[PDB]
Amino acid sequence: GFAWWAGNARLINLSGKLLGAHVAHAGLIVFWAGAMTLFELAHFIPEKPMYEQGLILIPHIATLGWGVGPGGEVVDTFPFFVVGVVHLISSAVLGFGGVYHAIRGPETLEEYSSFFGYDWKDKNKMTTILGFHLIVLGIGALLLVAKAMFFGGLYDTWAPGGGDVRVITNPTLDPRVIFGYLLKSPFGGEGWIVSVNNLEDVVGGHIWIGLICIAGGIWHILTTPFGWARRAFIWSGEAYLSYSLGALSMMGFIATCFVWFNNTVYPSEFYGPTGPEASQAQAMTFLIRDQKLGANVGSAQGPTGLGKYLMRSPTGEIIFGGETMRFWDFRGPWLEPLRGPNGLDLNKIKNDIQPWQERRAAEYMTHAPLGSLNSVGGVATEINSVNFVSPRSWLATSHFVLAFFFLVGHLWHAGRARAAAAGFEKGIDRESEPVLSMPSLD
Amino acid sequence: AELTPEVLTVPLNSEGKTITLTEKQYLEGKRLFQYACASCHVGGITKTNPSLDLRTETLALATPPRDNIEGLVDYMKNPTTYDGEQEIAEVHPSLRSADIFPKMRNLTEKDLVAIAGHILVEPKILGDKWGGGKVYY
Amino acid sequence: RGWFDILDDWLKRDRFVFVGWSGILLFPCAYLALGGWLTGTTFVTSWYTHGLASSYLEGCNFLTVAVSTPANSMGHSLLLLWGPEAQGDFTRWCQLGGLWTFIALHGAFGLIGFMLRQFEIARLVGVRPYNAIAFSAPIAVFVSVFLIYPLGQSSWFFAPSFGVAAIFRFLLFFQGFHNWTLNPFHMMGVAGVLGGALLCAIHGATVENTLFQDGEGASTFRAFNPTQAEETYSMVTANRFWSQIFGIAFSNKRWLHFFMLFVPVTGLWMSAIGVVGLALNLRSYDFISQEIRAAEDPEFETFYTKNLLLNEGIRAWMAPQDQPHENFVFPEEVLPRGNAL
Amino acid sequence: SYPIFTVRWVAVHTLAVPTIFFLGAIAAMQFIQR
Amino acid sequence: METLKITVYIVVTFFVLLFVFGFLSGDPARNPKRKD
Amino acid sequence: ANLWERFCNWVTSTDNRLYVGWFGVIMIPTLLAATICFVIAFIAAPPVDIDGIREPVSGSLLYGNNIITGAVVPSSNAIGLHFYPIWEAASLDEWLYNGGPYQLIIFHFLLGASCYMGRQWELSYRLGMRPWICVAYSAPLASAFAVFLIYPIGQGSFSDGMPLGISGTFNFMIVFQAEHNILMHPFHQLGVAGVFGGALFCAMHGSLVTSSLIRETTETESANYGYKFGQEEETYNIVAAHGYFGRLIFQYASFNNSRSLHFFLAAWPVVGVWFTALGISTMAFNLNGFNFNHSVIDAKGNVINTWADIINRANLGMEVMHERNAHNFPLDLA
Amino acid sequence: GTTGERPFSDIITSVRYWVIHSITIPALFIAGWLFVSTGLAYDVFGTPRPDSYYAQEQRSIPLVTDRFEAKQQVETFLEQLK
Ligand code: CLA
Ligand code: CLA
Ligand code: CLA
Ligand code: CLA
Ligand SMILES: CC1=C(/C=C/C(C)=C/C=C/C(C)=C/C=C/C=C(C)/C=C/C=C(C)/C=C/C2=C(C)CCCC2(C)C)C(C)(C)CCC1
Ligand SMILES: CC1=C(/C=C/C(C)=C/C=C/C(C)=C/C=C/C=C(C)/C=C/C=C(C)/C=C/C2=C(C)CCCC2(C)C)C(C)(C)CCC1
Ligand SMILES: CC1=C(/C=C/C(C)=C/C=C/C(C)=C/C=C/C=C(C)/C=C/C=C(C)/C=C/C2=C(C)CCCC2(C)C)C(C)(C)CCC1
Ligand SMILES: [Cl-]
Ligand SMILES: [Cl-]
Ligand SMILES: [Fe+2]
Repeated sequence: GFAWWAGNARLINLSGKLLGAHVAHAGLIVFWAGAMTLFELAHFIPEKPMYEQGLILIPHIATLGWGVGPGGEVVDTFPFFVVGVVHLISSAVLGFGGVYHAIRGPETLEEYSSFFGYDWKDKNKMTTILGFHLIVLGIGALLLVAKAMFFGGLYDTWAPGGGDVRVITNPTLDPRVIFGYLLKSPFGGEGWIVSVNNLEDVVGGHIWIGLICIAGGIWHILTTPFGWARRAFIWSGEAYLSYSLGALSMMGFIATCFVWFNNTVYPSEFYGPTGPEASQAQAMTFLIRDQKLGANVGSAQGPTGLGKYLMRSPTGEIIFGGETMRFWDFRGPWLEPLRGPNGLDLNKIKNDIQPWQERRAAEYMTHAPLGSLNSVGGVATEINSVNFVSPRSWLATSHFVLAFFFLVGHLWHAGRARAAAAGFEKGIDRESEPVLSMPSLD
Repeated sequence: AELTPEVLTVPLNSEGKTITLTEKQYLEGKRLFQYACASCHVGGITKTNPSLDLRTETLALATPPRDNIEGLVDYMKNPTTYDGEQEIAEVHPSLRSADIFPKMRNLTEKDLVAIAGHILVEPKILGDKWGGGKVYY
Repeated sequence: RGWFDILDDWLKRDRFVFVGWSGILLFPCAYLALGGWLTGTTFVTSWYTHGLASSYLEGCNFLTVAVSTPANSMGHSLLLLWGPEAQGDFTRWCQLGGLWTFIALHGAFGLIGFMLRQFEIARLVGVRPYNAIAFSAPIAVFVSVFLIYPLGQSSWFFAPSFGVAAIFRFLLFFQGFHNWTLNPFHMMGVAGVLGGALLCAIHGATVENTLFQDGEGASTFRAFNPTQAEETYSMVTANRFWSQIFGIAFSNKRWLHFFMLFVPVTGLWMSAIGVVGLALNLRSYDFISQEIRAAEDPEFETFYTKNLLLNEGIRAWMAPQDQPHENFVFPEEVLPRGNAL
Repeated sequence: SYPIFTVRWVAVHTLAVPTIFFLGAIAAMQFIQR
Repeated sequence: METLKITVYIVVTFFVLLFVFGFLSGDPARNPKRKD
Repeated sequence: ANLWERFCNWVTSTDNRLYVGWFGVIMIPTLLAATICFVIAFIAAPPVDIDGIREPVSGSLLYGNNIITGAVVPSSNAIGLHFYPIWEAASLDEWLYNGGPYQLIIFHFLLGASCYMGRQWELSYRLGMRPWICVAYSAPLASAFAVFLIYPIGQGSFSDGMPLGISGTFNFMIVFQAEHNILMHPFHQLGVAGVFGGALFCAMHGSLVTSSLIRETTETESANYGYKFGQEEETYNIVAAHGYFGRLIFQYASFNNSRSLHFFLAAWPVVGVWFTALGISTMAFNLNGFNFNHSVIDAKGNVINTWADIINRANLGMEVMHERNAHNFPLDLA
Repeated sequence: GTTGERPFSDIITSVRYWVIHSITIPALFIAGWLFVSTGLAYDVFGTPRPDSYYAQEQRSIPLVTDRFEAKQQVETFLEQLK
């Protein structure tokens, strides 16, 4: 009974056509990953940092350790070409199976074959499909471990000497560390799982998730839902979609904050500096400049009475002054050599800042993630000249938007699933209006 | 008003000799300045040391005087502090340091002249806005 | 049945676009106001009135083109094409800003024509004329912003210019110079506009989620017949819902729809009044008690004092380019600036 | 059996004819160089 | 402050537990038409 | 009939004058906490060092404010995004100086309002209604999340979240324009179309239905008494309303399906306000409004100002004055 | 539910419609183009070309500053470009 504008809802109970809708749509994702990567490569100039060039996929490949060497410099673009081509090619096969199943194949599957066929209300069949996909995801997570440990490693921004591709020989398995992240507060200085700052924890957490997903996949193949679950949930295709919509929404918000704060699995070398990073780099820049001119940055009182260059955080740590006081939770490979037990060390500052640190701070201050929609870099009052918007802003904003609409979609489809399941999603029965059989409130 | 040869005529050296850039050179230098320099010197200021700008009068007072094509081309190969007392290739883009500043790698001798020319022409067009900062935006 | 009635007959024939006697006023004036805006934004500069480019021809985009106001030196001239300023010369007329008065004045008679059309069609069809009444609020806003405001000031120059970013500038001018956010008549208009949008959304959603099931399709739109006598949604269930969610609810569908007229219409009427005050610089700019305390006590600070520093910023930084006819020359050293910036 | 020229006909072309003209004028503008 | 922190921890846990268990107590069935 | 099932039966009861529900179980306390703290702070809270520079801003009535200037002031910049509950302060005195109450209020409020949304789903299910009123309310809810949570997260401090007060709101929106050019951002422009259009369509709908009320009363009575709560017949003639509005414009610009009309009424402002909430939420990550500063230049290279350059001049005055003591370095990067 | 004019959908799917309008539509577009490509738009409306906002060594706006001498003021600025 659906209109053309809700036309895909006509697929709910056509398992064979719905399968083609999904596989064709997976062809589109793979196509984009392939075409986008080749577009980025055709446009790539290796002399410029990736983050001046509008690149979001090449940084994901570099981060996996392909095509880069010490300091993030691109050494070989061929792995980029390969990743693009293979994805591009594979979308043709997904395209082929998707259109075949949507147009030509059996409209429904449950007559053609009892294994591929499914009823949404079949809780056993449904948990088995879930179990298969869990196992798949577990394999996926273990492929990242395979790459880090046995096939060349990953890019490590924290490596000695400016960052480098490093093999991960001792992943963290201690569950107090791995699961300790899940229990960290999301507020400032803690940052939940976004605070993961080394590849050992990254790789070990994926060992864990791969095992847990395979464990759980086998569990759901072998069981059916307990009655407490049977009574808490709505068991319908739209209900299942709504559960996934909330999940992806949650995941999108998390990813938004990941690319905005994390400079470990989003190296600043490739993605540009974080907001916090750039703001810290500015204070560093003028600390360096003024001290070279003779200023004693430790003892310089600023207008407010707080230190002009340096001050204390609320728990005592020596931190950069000015408005960047808010960003003192920032940690970065260019800054950490200056940190002592009490925060920034005045003796290291006076004596041990290196040109590469001066360069890096200057670079990151001038590539802060601020810019206009038409890609003029800088604060909104800046004149045209610099064509730049940080990859971090592009990735953060887009995924905030998608996460928001998917929470809307969740609410839409969860409420409709509930109401369709109880039988009043098309409206109120005039002859059996519930409120007319209730007592009035007053 | 237009981009006449008089505004495209700038000092070549300190002896007083002049060179007359072309419109092609001026526009190519503007694009190269944006490519390699504007992230710090948008509008003729210096975001990481605002006490030093690209105003002609400031360049004139640098040691090595830099208000001419030559001084600028030399600055792009071997930058010094404003009094010329120390070389700063390792914290300032230059051909001498194109290993650590890779955008300087693919710049040719003629590109240097074009960048130098744009820097010398632009205050003649924009006046005080060049190197003046936000007061004049 | 003479010529007047025969013409009445023809003006009021049922055709795809109803004309009527109000059509004689409405159609030329609406077409000329609209065509003047499109002509000026495509082709005409503001170089001689404002020192600004303002047309597609000059390099502007949809957000920055405008038909800008005349030069302050024109005062409140009507700027007739045949008047003493342009003296019949079309080109000079455009360069002196004559298309601004052209659009404003034809717009004003256009709005009159539109409201007369609302009266005319309501009388012919046999309905009460509340849509015409409600349209009084758009009219009040237009005449108070586009005519009264500049007539109490020095010239048309300070009316809004007809463009997207030109209007954005007008908003910011009112903050820095009139402190218009602090004005209670604006605050009432803000509550009227935001109040209307809430009412709009909440009523539409409520109807759509209290529908009776009157068809079998999953598209509930088909189950409505415009000639059916029965309500299409349950006021009773809607009332219970909101009584239990919010505490109170509508119970009278006539009051409900009257209230939806009343709220945004009253809001706009209120903001118009405040703008009439700003025509005379009769602002709600300061709280005296605040200023007395702050002058005496340098440790007293509020969001009120903080916002006046921002105003002072806006004034000194925008005035020389926004009022070029005043030849404001502010040396660097006199501009108000906080530390570093 | 319809009329061709109507009050509707006029209102349409009163708008549509200047539109196409202005669109051509604005298209040309994208090729103006300073 | 520790007394307070403790109190609040206990109050929140209590209300969160009420919430989770409330919705696990056959909430789909609490509607006016089809209860199951 | 055991103790627990009776509590469950009262929680979800449709007979309660105010519906509680499982969402209400979280909503009622968090809203009471935020409300009580707000009222007390607005009246009597001492001055707060919002920007971390030991320059406290007086927000409350007893410290020299009126209704218009009063606010509960955002928490200190020194705190940034750190969690600052009462039990983390050495004393209430310290908690009050650093803006502790703001955090307590905005967190309890965002929670309770989120549960308010779900409460709207929940009672719709208990009543046999369709479920999407809560979707309409997610547009305002998302707008409050944007100004109290998302914008602080992206700029790194709750001191840049929106203050809880009239004049503090204006301060927030002036500073926002200077730093993001929100007026030149298309998602804010869609918000204006959403709220201007929603005010329009509110007045239109209200005037069209009021215009076509069926005569049921005398001229001495309010017309409103011609409708009786729960009558089955519609109270106005929609075909007359269509006949008027279709002639005011033309036939096909007028609805004659009341279902599509009211869906349109619901969708226009909801979608417009989703976009403006997404505007704030994405400017939180500094993807700012269009920048056409110096975009037009003449044959020689002179800048030719447009209205956007004039906008920029005003934005500069706001930039250079805001938080006038709180910047030591020449770029205000957050 | 109609007032007697021919339905739009019937007109625009008609061969005669498209025989006429495949000429009129591109001709008007071309007309509008020529209005700009020839320069006429500048002279008609009085809009500065990119080389005639300022005189060569001039950075002052030619602002009208007189109400009844405005016409002549503009003309005086324009002659200062020759
Ligand atoms: C995994 C994601 C997913 C999936 C599979 C579905 C699946 C479904 N949805 Mg749900 N939905 C989702 C996410 C999802 N939705 C999200 C995120 C939202 C919030 C916005 C919604 C909101 C929503 C509503 C409001 C409704 C559905 C409906 C439906 C059903 C019919 C859909 C249809 O035919 O659309 C047909 C497709 C179109 C009409 C095209 C839409 C065009 C979009 C809006 C424009 C997007 C363009 C983008 C912005 C880029 C612009 C660039 C330009 C060049 C185009 C179907 C079961 C309907 C329903 O309840 O059925 C039961 C229904 O009424 N959905
Ligand atoms: C990713 C997007 C997507 C996908 C995969 C689908 C998929 C599908 N839709 Mg939905 N739909 C979508 C978006 C999508 N839709 C949108 C945006 C709208 C709003 C306009 C709708 C509205 C809609 C309606 C109203 C209906 C569907 C229906 C269907 C199904 C049958 C369609 C059919 O018979 O085609 C027939 C069409 C053709 C034969 C035309 C040719 C189409 C081909 C496949 C184009 C692709 C060419 C491509 C380049 C091939 C490459 C070749 C290579 C792989 C070898 C199919 C599974 C129908 C359904 O549910 O059936 C019960 C149905 O009634 N859809
Ligand atoms: C998850 C997606 C999916 C699912 C569930 C199905 C399910 C089905 N398909 Mg479709 N199909 C798909 C994708 C999918 N197919 C794709 C991508 C293509 C394009 C190549 C096709 C092309 C296709 C055709 C042409 C036909 C089917 C048919 C069938 C049915 C019988 C399959 C069978 O017995 O093979 C059993 C399994 C095998 C014979 C071999 C499986 C070994 C595979 C190839 C290796 C594993 C791949 C790996 C896990 C992932 C890819 C690797 C990559 C990451 C590099 C069944 C309903 C038949 C049908 O419906 O006829 C009525 C039929 O004729 N399918
Ligand atoms: C995509 C992943 C996925 C999905 C959809 C499901 C789905 C399901 N599982 Mg399976 N499961 C999975 C992965 C998945 N599982 C994996 C990987 C494992 C191995 C660890 C399991 C192990 C497992 C067991 C052991 C059982 C299920 C059961 C169930 C059913 C009830 C779920 C339920 O009530 O959750 C709703 C969640 C709760 C009621 C508890 C809430 C507690 C959470 C953690 C609170 C945290 C909230 C917070 C905001 C999140 C932040 C992070 C947090 C750690 C702090 C349902 C069909 C049950 C069943 O019927 O089995 C047949 C069951 O007993 N699952
Ligand atoms: C169902 C349907 C639908 C959908 C569809 C789909 C979604 C599809 C897809 C499909 C797909 C998804 C496709 C794909 C394709 C692809 C391909 C076909 C590829 C190819 C490739 C190539 C050829 C390559 C080449 C190369 C190389 C190799 C190297 C380098 C160079 C180059 C690149 C050239 C629609 C909506 C329409 C409608 C309804 C129905
Ligand atoms: C990889 C990695 C890692 C790790 C991680 C992990 C280990 C994670 C996990 C995670 C997890 C472990 C998660 C969990 C989650 C859960 C959730 C998400 C939940 C949900 C829930 C819900 C949703 C419910 C609901 C309900 C209720 C409450 C009541 C009744 C009804 C219902 C059922 C509906 C780390 C960080 C180290 C690092 C990096 C990498
Ligand atoms: C002023 C004047 C006059 C008049 C004139 C006229 C009346 C004009 C008209 C004109 C016109 C009448 C014009 C038109 C134009 C138009 C246009 C220019 C359009 C455009 C549009 C567009 C561009 C659109 C597009 C789009 C988009 C964008 C999105 C969506 C889709 C669419 C398609 C909508 C006269 C002679 C008396 C003389 C005096 C002066
Ligand atoms: Cl401020
Ligand atoms: Cl600072
Ligand atoms: Fe209504």
